[PDB]
Amino acid sequence: MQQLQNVIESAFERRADITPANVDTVTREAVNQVIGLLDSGALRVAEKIDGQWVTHQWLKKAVLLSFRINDNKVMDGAETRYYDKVPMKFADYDEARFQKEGFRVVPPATVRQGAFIARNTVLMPSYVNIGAYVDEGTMVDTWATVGSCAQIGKNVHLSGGVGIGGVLEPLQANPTIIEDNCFIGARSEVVEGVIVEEGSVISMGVYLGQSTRIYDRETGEIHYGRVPAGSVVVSGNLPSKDGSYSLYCAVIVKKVDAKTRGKVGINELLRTID
Amino acid sequence: MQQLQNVIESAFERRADITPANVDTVTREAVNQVIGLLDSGALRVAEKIDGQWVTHQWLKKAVLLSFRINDNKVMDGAETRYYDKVPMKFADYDEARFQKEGFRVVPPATVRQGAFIARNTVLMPSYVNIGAYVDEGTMVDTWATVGSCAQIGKNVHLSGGVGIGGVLEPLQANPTIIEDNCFIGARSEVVEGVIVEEGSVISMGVYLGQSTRIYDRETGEIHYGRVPAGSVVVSGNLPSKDGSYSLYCAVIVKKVDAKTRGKVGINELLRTID
Amino acid sequence: MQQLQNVIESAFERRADITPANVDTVTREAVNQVIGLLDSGALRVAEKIDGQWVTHQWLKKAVLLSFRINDNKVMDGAETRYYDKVPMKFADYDEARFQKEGFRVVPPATVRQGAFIARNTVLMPSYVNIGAYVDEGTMVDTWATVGSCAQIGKNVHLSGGVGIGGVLEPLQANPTIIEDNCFIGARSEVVEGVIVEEGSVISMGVYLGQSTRIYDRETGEIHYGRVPAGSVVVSGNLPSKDGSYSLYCAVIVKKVDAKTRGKVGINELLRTID
Ligand SMILES: CC(C)(COP(=O)(O)OP(=O)(O)OC[C@H]1O[C@@H](n2cnc3c(N)ncnc32)[C@H](O)[C@@H]1OP(=O)(O)O)[C@@H](O)C(=O)NCCC(=O)NCCSC(=O)CCC(=O)O
Ligand SMILES: CC(C)(COP(=O)(O)OP(=O)(O)OC[C@H]1O[C@@H](n2cnc3c(N)ncnc32)[C@H](O)[C@@H]1OP(=O)(O)O)[C@@H](O)C(=O)NCCC(=O)NCCSC(=O)CCC(=O)O
Ligand SMILES: CC(C)(COP(=O)(O)OP(=O)(O)OC[C@H]1O[C@@H](n2cnc3c(N)ncnc32)[C@H](O)[C@@H]1OP(=O)(O)O)[C@@H](O)C(=O)NCCC(=O)NCCSC(=O)CCC(=O)O
Ligand SMILES: O=C(O)CCCCCC(=O)O
Ligand SMILES: O=C(O)CCCCCC(=O)O
Ligand SMILES: O=C(O)CCCCCC(=O)O
Repeated sequence: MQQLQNVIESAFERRADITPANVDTVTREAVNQVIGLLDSGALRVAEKIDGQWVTHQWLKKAVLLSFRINDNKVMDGAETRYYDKVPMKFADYDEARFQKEGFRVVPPATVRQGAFIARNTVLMPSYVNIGAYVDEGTMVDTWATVGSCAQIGKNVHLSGGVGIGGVLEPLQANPTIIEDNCFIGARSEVVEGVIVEEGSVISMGVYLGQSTRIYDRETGEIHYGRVPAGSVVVSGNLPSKDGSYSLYCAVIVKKVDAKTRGKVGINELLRTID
Repeated sequence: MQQLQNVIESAFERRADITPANVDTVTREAVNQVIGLLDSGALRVAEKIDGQWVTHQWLKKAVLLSFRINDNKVMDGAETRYYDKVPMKFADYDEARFQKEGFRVVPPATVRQGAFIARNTVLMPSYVNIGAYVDEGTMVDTWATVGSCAQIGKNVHLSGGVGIGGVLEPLQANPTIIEDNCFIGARSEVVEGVIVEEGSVISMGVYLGQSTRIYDRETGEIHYGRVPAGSVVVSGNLPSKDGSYSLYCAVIVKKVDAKTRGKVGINELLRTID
Repeated sequence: MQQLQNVIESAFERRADITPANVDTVTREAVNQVIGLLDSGALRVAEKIDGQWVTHQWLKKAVLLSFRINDNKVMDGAETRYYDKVPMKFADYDEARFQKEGFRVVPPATVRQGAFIARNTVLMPSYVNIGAYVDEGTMVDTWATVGSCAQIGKNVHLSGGVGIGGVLEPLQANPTIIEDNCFIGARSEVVEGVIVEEGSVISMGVYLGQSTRIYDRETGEIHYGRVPAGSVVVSGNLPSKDGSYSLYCAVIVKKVDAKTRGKVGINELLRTID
């Protein structure tokens, strides 16, 4: 949308000099518009096109700028109080709205405005940061975190204590992406624009960043940055040349199967009743 | 209790066809009764009998059915709002009740109805899911999670970020059980009906599921599914046949002792003052 | 401050016999004063002097005693309720105060009274326990935990799901300390009075306690209890004498550099706008 994209990459340029006071209602209204698009899935930080994921860097820019253009305001907690600049997504909703939007929100699950939550999802108590996208049928288990701009596919299981890297701090080039039908094991972490291809299964306590060797015991091939579709990954270590010690790595132990499928399936009864 | 057990395994059968509208007050009232029993420790998903743990599969069924029989309702958060079908355990309590019930609840700790919290326990901010049982003197540290139906013994220390596997999603046969006097290290995960025998000490960052080899460097014996009473467990790796790489495992490095005891003890001063 | 220090080590002595009812307003008022000092950074559990960190054991004592001298009171959550004895730090604040105090508090971030939060910090939803100190420019990412009495330096990045060991349960001699300009990777844990020297980078899923070997592949030197300033640490394993298995350890793979710096930097735009 040029009418927005234009006013946005304009200000980004002066990012360090804009402030909640010296900013022009022009740029203010836009960033506000661009944020509202993201909040509704109408727009999205990243997308797959021609079998390639592509980042809309300028939408990341709008997210960054929301922080320069808005001011902190006190939020009345019950027993305590908050002071921040990003509104609560679900604060205006009524039952009607929740009813039509079709996902479930378990307290005290929390979502920031500018994040997209699809139909038939379940948010156990967790966190969804600004500009992120969570597709249909997905579950975000307890204490899990969907980082700023992260892309979550359909029917994905993010187990408890799972973290999906953002792009705000530390600043990142690309968002983290989990393709459809992936299962992420408890307390695992996926960061730095790593891509998990669809139908993959990451075990518990597995940590993947750009420096993580993803080793295929079968091929002897070592990957970096992505998990080939349909893989089952678990933690391991590779040894030093002198065999003096070993360092962490992610090992692809096999391709997903019936046995694997029996342990990682989604529970439809937990989903929205039509 | 046949009068309940009967009406329950009846509906479970038609699980996918019951809904918050087409359900008969008969089945509704029961599931509601069976849930209230669990909420009070009067009933419990699993129990030890003749030195064996036994699952009451039909009580798991009632838990599953609570999700088909009830409807989501909006929950008024302070700064935000929720939409879910399982009530907050502590929402009706007054000081009187808390006073007699004898445990401590640190905000923003959250418990679902149908979960049993014993006397003299301490809940740092954490999560206790439906149908779970937490015995006396136990502490659940910050961001820890007690999964649906999990069984937690007396005087147990679940450190920060510790996760205890549930049985809802992914669907499990047996609950996860931690026997009395066990200490679980920070950020560790115990899932898939694995049993931790009493007085055991699991270090930090240890992950145990049914596929996890629990290795005894002493005996050379490898366990699966349970931690022998009085063990001290830490993370390790076992090597491949060709020595080309190594995979994660849980190593039993020793039996608990004075040295160990000095690091994992409970702090009575933190407990309820009589 | 002798006038306080005196009345404090007096009662600590009778710790198990004091109670919220049999305690003298003298000792009550003090502990209350000593707690208020800590809440304001005026006092602090530990400090560096002559290039050595030193614990004020008697201030730890006051923290312990706050638990014997105060009584639990019900806290009104919105949808639920709490029962605890330590007040919410930010419950009395108004915008004016937040404005002058200069940090940001993202809901549902929670801080206990008696904890020091510096200027220009950012608390994503997380936990800061009593008696802890968080210095300037620091960020505490989502679901992170700053344990009781822990010391956090300036410009530190505690990533998501990171845990910093406390001293309450299990009872500890010294607090955990993170020096200035340190970066802690996602889901990592630092406990038992271990010290991380300034400008160090700990990767993801790294767990450090007193029994953790911190191995320097370069020197062959093994550390215990501290991370030498400017180190980059990642998980690994060291092998058994018979090569029968391997056990977890923290490996110092290199000294921090430009490459490293590009991945772990702070985002000023996220900080307080002057
Ligand atoms: C990845 C799987 C599913 C294992 O795959 P499968 O069962 O299909 O395979 P398998 O035949 O058992 O394993 C094949 C090879 O992989 C190895 N292997 C598999 N999983 C392993 C693991 N976790 N650790 C070590 N090795 C593992 C086997 O040893 C074997 O060795 P060889 O091939 O050499 O012989 C499991 O380990 C896993 O990650 N489960 C996830 C559990 C989880 O995180 N649940 C969410 C809980 S959280 C929740 O529900 C609520 C509570 C909470 O919030 O915490
Ligand atoms: C398991 C223990 C207690 C260690 O047992 P001990 O101290 O009795 O034994 P030890 O003599 O030191 O160790 C015996 C053998 O086990 C090995 N060993 C022991 N612990 C190890 C560990 N974590 N990593 C690697 N190896 C370890 C030793 O190297 C040694 O090797 P050899 O036998 O071959 O010579 C410790 O490692 C541990 O797990 N501590 C838990 C800390 C924790 O999680 N605290 C909660 C923080 S959470 C909190 O309080 C609030 C903050 C928050 O919420 O995060
Ligand atoms: C430590 C670093 C920064 C890596 O250091 P560098 O990039 O400078 O070094 P490098 O050249 O890539 O690595 C040098 C040596 O260290 C090894 N190495 C480095 N990092 C490693 C890792 N994580 N695992 C295994 N090995 C690793 C290399 O293999 C290499 O081997 P050789 O030397 O032998 O060749 C990275 O691994 C890391 O920890 N990143 C942190 C990401 C993170 O936690 N972000 C926060 C996400 S949380 C968030 O933002 C919101 C979402 C949420 O809340 O979860
Ligand atoms: O400052 C904020 O409000 C957001 C910080 C997010 C830190 C992790 C991320 O990059 O998502
Ligand atoms: O749908 C819910 O409300 C509960 C899901 C729980 C997921 C983990 C478990 O099996 O405990
Ligand atoms: O009882 C409490 O309120 C605090 C317990 C803290 C447990 C972990 C720590 O030592 O910080």
